[PDB]
Amino acid sequence: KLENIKFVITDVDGVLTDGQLHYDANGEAIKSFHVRDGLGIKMLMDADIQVAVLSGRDSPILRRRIADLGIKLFFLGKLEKETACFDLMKQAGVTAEQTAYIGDDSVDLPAFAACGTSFAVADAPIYVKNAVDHVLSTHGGKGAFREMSDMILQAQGKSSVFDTAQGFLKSVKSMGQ
Amino acid sequence: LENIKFVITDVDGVLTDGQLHYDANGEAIKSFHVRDGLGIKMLMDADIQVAVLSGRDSPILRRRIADLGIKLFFLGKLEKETACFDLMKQAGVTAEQTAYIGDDSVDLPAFAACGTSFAVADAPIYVKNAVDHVLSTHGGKGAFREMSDMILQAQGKSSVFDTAQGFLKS
Amino acid sequence: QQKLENIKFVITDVDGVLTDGQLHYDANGEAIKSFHVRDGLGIKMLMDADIQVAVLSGRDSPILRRRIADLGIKLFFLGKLEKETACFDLMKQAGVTAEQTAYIGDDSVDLPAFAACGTSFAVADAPIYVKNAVDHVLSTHGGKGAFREMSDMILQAQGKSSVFDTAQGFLKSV
Amino acid sequence: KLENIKFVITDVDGVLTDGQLHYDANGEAIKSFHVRDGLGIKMLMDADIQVAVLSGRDSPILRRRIADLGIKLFFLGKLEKETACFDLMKQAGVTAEQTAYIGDDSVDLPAFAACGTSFAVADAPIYVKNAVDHVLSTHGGKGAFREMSDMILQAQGKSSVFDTAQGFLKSVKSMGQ
Ligand SMILES: [Co+2]
Ligand SMILES: [Co+2]
Ligand SMILES: [Co+2]
Ligand SMILES: [Co+2]
Ligand SMILES: [Hg+2]
Ligand SMILES: [Hg+2]
Ligand SMILES: [Hg+2]
Ligand SMILES: [Hg+2]
Repeated sequence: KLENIKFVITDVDGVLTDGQLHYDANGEAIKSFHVRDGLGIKMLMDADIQVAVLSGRDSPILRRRIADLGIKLFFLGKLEKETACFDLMKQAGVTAEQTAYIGDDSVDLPAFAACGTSFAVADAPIYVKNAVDHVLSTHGGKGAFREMSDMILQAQGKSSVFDTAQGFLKSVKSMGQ
Repeated sequence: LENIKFVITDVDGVLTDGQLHYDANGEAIKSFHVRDGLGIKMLMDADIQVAVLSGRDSPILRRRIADLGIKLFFLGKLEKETACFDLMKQAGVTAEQTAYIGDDSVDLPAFAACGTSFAVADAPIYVKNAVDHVLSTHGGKGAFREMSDMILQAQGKSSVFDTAQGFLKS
Repeated sequence: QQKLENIKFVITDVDGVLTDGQLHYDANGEAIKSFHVRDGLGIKMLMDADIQVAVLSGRDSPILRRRIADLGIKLFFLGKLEKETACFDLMKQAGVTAEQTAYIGDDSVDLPAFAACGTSFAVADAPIYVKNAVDHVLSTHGGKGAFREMSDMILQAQGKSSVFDTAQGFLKSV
Repeated sequence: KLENIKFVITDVDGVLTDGQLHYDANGEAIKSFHVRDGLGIKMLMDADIQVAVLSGRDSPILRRRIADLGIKLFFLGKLEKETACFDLMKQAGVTAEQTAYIGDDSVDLPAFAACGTSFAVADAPIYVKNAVDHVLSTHGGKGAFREMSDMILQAQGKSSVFDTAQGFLKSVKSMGQ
């Protein structure tokens, strides 16, 4: 099934971050994203795999990161993830069987069921790890998304875009974040 | 645990990893954990009241409390045992119905004041020896959540976090 | 151990000891410094046990000064890279001998401070050549309560562990 | 080989940092470096080994760090690192055989190839680790640069600047960051 993925939907907190919410007096003040995940996001888009974001918490900081990544499909501040999954797939033009999801907590359980393939980050709780198809070995916010994107691209015969200097230079124009 | 109706949590080293992020004006950022926030909401949904106890008051901590809908708290005081009793009275519960989670010496009187106590995984030996249950998770990395899952499970409500259908109700 | 019981002054490095060594920059320099709450309590415990505490940092910033004010630290030498003389100047301000002073560090800059002090501690993530030069290597990483591990050790050595290890023991100094 | 190093080029994110990009609503807001790396950088320069920074991103935060460190050689904003390497070498007046590089991701693969010696931080992926000469034991942003500088200096018989009080003091006038 990894070979047929055309869409990846990722949760944000605890997946693209280590779960920390850095607050100031006004709310989230800083969100910390991982550079290697950003590169994995860019590699998937470059392999014509779309990437969408689902997050129960909306912030202009998350929105900036999304814009920096060139992500156009996403639902922020929405608690019902199963429905958003189906709405995003329709917007992406793909089926659930062509989509993979990566999450870290209970809110993601319906998202795992709606998607054809699911991943849990390494520090997700056991009831989330037990629900997915693959448990990653990397903690959320430490490159788990990248671990998954490398996995998918490898399954699609595209490991050369990240595992040799040459494949890399041939996509570099689209690798920015 | 089945009879816990109120949970009081220290903030620094429990809801955070103990780091105090300063600028020239004092704390500038406080880092919480997303999975603990969900655990807090699960408890409240399960009619278990939640309070925060902290000897550091800051508008940052108050913004986090507001975002989580936490209704009870005592910010600014170093004498936690008294704060425990005053909070129990506000909550309408007895000590045997209240659990506390802490990480340091200042929490010792609070564990003793409460019926049940939890220590985070990186609490010092003397704090760990004083509690009923030592958590396996480090402060600021989901130790409150580890605690709340255990209380809800004990009360027969693990379905609110352990299955998709289970979760889909609330 | 013998020395620990006679400590009356503790001098601490800041980066890599009271912090995990990260320098959080914005375009103007350090923008945030991250300390540990359990260290703050170990510091107050030492002061309450009549053990003076000073900071010795080769970097000076309004952020670090704010942290020192909150902690109630009165003695500090900030902005001097050569720590050997600053250790001595600090002991003079404190009114203590090198033999009555302990230092906690993490890096080569601290080597002269360990030699100047009577007792020395290294954080768990200090490099081998720093761990090999101190009297006691801590098991806690810097920025994660390494100062507290040391203060609990000093207070324990002086028969004052009660101020941190029991509820009753504690309530007296709050 | 370590004995002949005269120039060290270092990637930034994931090497001098732990890889996190700390965002606010306007992009990166904080960059987090490590104090012992900064001392390693000064030790190198003091021991006649120049240091250069290479990053696919440019920011006034990174420039401030570079300025504080006394680093004069850098190439920022360039995503194609192999030619950046030769350009920095030419600025340094040193050859590739006398240059060492430290990186953490796919983008650095061409950089390892262009330098004479290469190092990967401990949390780099397998494909980056397999490509370098030496895999360090320290994670990026936690002193991996310092692990490398210490190794190079020790190889050159200059370990006394970091392993002795007397050696350090002889060079202190140059150890500020
Ligand atoms: Co999440
Ligand atoms: Co605490
Ligand atoms: Co230091
Ligand atoms: Co990098
Ligand atoms: Hg989905
Ligand atoms: Hg209590
Ligand atoms: Hg000293
Ligand atoms: Hg190079």
